[PDB]
Amino acid sequence: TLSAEDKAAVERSKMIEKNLKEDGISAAKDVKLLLLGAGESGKSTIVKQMKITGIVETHFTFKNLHFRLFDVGGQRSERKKWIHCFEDVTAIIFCVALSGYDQVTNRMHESLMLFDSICNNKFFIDTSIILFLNKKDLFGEKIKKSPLTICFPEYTGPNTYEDAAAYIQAQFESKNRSPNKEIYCHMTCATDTNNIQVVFDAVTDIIIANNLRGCGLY
Amino acid sequence: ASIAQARKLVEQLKMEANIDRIKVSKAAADLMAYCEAHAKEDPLLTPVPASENPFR
Amino acid sequence: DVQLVESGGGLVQPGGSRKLSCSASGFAFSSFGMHWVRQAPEKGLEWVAYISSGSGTIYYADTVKGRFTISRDDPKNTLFLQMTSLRSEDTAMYYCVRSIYYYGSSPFDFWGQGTTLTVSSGGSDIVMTQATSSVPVTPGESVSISCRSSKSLLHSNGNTYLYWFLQRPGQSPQLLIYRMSNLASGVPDRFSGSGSGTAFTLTISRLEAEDVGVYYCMQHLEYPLTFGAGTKLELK
Amino acid sequence: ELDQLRQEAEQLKNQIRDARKACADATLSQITNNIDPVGRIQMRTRRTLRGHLAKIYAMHWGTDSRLLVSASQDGKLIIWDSYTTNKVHAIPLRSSWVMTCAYAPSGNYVACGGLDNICSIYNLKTREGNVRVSRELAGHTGYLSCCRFLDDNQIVTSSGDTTCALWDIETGQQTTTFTGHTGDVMSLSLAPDTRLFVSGACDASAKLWDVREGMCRQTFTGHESDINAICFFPNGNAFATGSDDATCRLFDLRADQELMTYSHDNIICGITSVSFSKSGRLLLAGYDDFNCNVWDALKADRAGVLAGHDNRVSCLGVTDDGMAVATGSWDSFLKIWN
Amino acid sequence: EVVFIVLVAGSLSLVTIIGNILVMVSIKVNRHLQTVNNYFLFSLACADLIIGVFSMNLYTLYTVIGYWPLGPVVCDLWLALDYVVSNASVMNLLIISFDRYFCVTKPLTYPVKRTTKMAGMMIAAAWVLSFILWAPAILFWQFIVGVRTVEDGECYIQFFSNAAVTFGTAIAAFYLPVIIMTVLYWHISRASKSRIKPSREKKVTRTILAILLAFIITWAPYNVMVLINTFCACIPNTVWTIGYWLCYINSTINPACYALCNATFKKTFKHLLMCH
Ligand SMILES: CC(=O)OCC[N+](C)(C)C
Repeated sequence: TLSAEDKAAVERSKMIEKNLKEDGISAAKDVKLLLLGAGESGKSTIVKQMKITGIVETHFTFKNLHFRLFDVGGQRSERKKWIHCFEDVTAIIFCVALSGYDQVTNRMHESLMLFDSICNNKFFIDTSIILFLNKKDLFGEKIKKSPLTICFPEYTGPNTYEDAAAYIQAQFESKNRSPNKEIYCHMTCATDTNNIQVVFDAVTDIIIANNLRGCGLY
Repeated sequence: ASIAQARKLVEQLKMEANIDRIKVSKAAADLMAYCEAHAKEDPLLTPVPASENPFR
Repeated sequence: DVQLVESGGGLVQPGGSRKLSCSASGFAFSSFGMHWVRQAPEKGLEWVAYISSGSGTIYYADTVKGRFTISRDDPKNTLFLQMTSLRSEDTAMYYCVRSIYYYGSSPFDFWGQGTTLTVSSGGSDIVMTQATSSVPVTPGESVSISCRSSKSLLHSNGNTYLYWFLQRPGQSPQLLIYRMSNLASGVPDRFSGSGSGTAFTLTISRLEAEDVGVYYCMQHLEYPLTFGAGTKLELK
Repeated sequence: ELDQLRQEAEQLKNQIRDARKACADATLSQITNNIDPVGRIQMRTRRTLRGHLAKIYAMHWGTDSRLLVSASQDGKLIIWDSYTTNKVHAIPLRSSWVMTCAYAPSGNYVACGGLDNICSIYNLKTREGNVRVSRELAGHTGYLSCCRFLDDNQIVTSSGDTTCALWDIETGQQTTTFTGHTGDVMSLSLAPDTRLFVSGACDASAKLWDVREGMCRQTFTGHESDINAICFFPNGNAFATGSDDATCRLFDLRADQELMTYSHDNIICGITSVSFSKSGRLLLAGYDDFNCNVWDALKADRAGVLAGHDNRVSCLGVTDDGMAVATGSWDSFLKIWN
Repeated sequence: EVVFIVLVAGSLSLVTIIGNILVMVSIKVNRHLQTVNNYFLFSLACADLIIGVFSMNLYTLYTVIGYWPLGPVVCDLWLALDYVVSNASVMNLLIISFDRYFCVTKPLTYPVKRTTKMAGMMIAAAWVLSFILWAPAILFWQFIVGVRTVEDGECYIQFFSNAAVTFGTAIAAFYLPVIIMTVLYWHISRASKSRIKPSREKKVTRTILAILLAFIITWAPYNVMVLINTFCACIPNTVWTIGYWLCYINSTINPACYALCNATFKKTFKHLLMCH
């Protein structure tokens, strides 16, 4: 053996190895989510709709699933330096306000640029992005007076709610070029608890896809 | 105001622009001398026998 | 604060049994190791049992294995030792110590209080010997002590396993030097340790009147753990 | 007015450029043309510290070249034993977003940073036998990137808000603040004399502060992208900066100029960490192309590769006696080389 | 013309061995590949390796000579080992189908509920079931009163001329896994399609049929002959031997069907081939 009183340190090493193993097993069962957006994107409305300086880690549970929403927009620096910390997240909650008839450049142009930047990143090739469209009532009210061509010269067609919403959704959705990740879309405006069950459904679908890919059956 | 920031910047530039300097050749020679003079206790450039290697 | 206190002593008829509990408070009990060191009325110290963290490995003495058992309940920070079929040579008080083990740790850094235990009348292990049990000393001078062993204690790791101790009159023993070279915490920068292989010495300089008592030596190479007869130091 | 200030700044920059051009006479290769090379350096792994469960972001050697700390986003900060691939401590953290760690030169304390503006300081020699938070420092408004101890009583931190600060741990307040950078700061290296230090910014610059007066001494702007790691030459008169544009520089203080640049055409990734060796002949670096690179420090010649890591390496340190070198990557493994 | 028979054998056997060594180092090499779903692939790799290098070589040395080289006693051990290891590979396929089904159908509860101990228990159960099924009868039937009926030259288990304990073992060992995996993969294909809304289900179906046909085509004919000889001796020495080789080939197809399809495993081989 050759070990003298060193046998009493190997016991400590194995004890803490077991502790780390159990801690990892217990901490691998919480689904992690990330939340992005832009200025006045309505993300406050949904983060305050979830009922139980730095990263405001929000925690809640639903259908016996430990959720972790890592709201990070509070940082003030060059963004690209710290996203890779948030790799291996399960999904991304992306909130876009449908009041894009204003300038700050055009707001929807900025949202399109940011979505294109954050959708073709090298880290998020396989990371599905959940797309929330907020303030549907305001957009529907505003489209009665002003048409969609006031911001999209290329757009042609009517000035009705459903067709304009479909056009906006198609414009956001056609920005992904990878064939692995999928984009889930939804529309809400300060509505009922529906904002959480859609997230739950999207997470379940992403976990199923991950299991199929891992098993090699995909 | 930008005037105060520019004044501070130019003051810092003047403060840091008045430091004595040497020839780069002497600096390179000093680096070479230090690298050569302390090279006998570097157990990476000169591999050490396993008789006194705790990791082996 | 760190506190150790033991209860359960008294008197018991020959062949009887009794329980003893070492109740502890003020530290992370569940991450330590506990011993039991009994002391005869006039003799030195004898090691009785041991139990590590998580109760993984338990060792016993040579005159005790098969009779006593040792167990601990760390959720309630209390230690236990079941003694059965007592003998007239067990009429000694028991102690309780603290033995954290990792790289750089200092074992036996604390010592219990001691519970009395009186019972009415009716070769291959390491042996460590000391020079004399009675040496008178004078204040203001430097004195030395020695404790020669029988087996070389310099392990192949480069470490030597030997622990010096001190026992003030009527109180618990204290740790002074661990591994024959390091100085423990709280003990002054006055004492010093030295030695090589089997001849060990401890050096004291500018001796005061608070350092009177008996000094004990211990080995920690392999179990069981053996002590010495000690050396009494008295004023004038 | 504005025109006068612009003219003064332009004149100062032109004078500095002219003085730097005049002070340069020859390159370093000419003086080092007779220097013997080192040859191929065959280094093999000796230990593989398989203990983590996520990507490792920082590590720091002890003081006796044996104990080691690794910080990773699995949530833990565990102290290793290098000589016998053993573990001695495991510290659960509050925020799992960790980008830096430190080891006090006395070995008593360790400090962890993170992405939540707070540099928490731990204790290792408690009387209860457990590691426990002593004081939390919260004065920044960005994200901390590096933290190096000065002694047991004061620490130096750098955060992603163009500020670097010195803290007094006894009180918990912020003693001195440093400013002058334009972008984020991502690296910091205390000098051997513990009297001044360097800090590389994300806006492709590096400045020299001193911990006595709080004013910037020099600045070295000749480099084309954000800087990710700095470390001094053992002499305490030079330091190497590793940016993201495939090149690493070597600067000198009194010469006040860039000395050498280390690159090859096939290299297209970015540096992640920089260290040296005890004699200051071997330059190490950490690349994004899934490996390490041993760099000759006097010939700028590719002179060995520490390949073997499965993912990008993010931390690289050597012992205090140059006996071993350790590397940790985005896979949970650490390695020891000789 | 003898080399033509030995070249095919050598190539298939070696292609098996190197691929499975690559897989075995592939799991330990990638940190994520150290998942519970890959202990089953270790088991499968060991099974196909054993029957790959030793059994293929033996039948091939033996394929054309027709004379037992190592005598009667050794041949029985060879038969027992071959049958046990092949059965074990089939059980490994069955348990992989099982845990794939449970992972797909219950993605929340099941993946965390089971631990490494459950995988070890399943592997041990499969192996001991293979031993219990094959090892006893082959060795002990000679010890029923009948004299070794087998002629010396031919090392074939006499259990195949026996009393319908041949039908029982055949029907179990082959028919039960085929039906079970077919029924299970049909449910997997049905549950694969998206509920929140080429495609996903089509790809899953196109992989499931690939695996199922690759298994069935090889192993069906030998069972057909097994069910015919017991009742009646058409017995071409032309295809009895190929009848057995259409069984040993499933080992070589097993690395591709179970580690090629996986994207992570395919990417792992790239690093292993690099710096080689
Ligand atoms: C186990 C089984 O029944 O099939 C094995 C066929 N053989 C002998 C070719 C391996």
